[PDB]
Amino acid sequence: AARDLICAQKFNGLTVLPPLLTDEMIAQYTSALLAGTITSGWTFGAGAALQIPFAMQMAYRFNGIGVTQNVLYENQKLIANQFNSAIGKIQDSLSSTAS
Amino acid sequence: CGKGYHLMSFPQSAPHGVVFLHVTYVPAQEKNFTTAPAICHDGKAHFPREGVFVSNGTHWFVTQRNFYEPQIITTDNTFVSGNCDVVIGIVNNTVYDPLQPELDS
Ligand SMILES: *[C@@H]1O[C@H](CO)[C@@H](O)[C@H](O)[C@H]1NC(C)=O
Ligand SMILES: *[C@@H]1O[C@H](CO)[C@@H](O)[C@H](O)[C@H]1NC(C)=O
Repeated sequence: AARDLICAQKFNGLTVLPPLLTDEMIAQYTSALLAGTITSGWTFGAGAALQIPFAMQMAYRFNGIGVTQNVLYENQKLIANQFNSAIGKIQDSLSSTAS
Repeated sequence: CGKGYHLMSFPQSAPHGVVFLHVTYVPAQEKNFTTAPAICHDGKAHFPREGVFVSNGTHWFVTQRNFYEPQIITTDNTFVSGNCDVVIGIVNNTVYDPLQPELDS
């Protein structure tokens, strides 16, 4: 075709180095962090990862903000549906707007 | 302030800088357990005040989260909210009332 900009930059002595960590290693780190915070709660960031059920971790996280834990256990389907709708709206927000 | 659960920190001097000695709390030896979110006793649902419900295989105990010391499930360390047909995963266990034997004398 024609002369590219990057070929001119390479021919004039300007070189772009590649990063040390690939995208696959970044994705592996992100997946490990997600799995740790999903299964073990916050205990994996302070030593050994201690497993817990997720509803009981959710009860602790409501307890930390000042709401008693019986609010979650009596309404757990509503928190589940609200979380599902909230994480589903991020998909429709990111699939259309590019700003 | 360091890695772990923070307790203190001790500053130290250095050439062109400062050195901190963070003191932290690290849990060491864990063992695995069976747990339930709540206790159905006498048609009422019991939730712990602080801590967690654990089972050693036969009985049900209450203990704190960051350490393992088992205690008997009591009315003093539990509170009642609703009936045992809404909470998912509720089990059956007796609840000790300290007021009844002090009444019966
Ligand atoms: C407890 O049980 C789980 C499930 O089998 C097992 O993976 C784990 O090694 C056991 N021990 C501890 C200390 O968690
Ligand atoms: C707990 O007791 C109630 C009535 O006493 C009974 O209906 C229920 O099935 C019991 N729970 C289990 C897990 O068996």
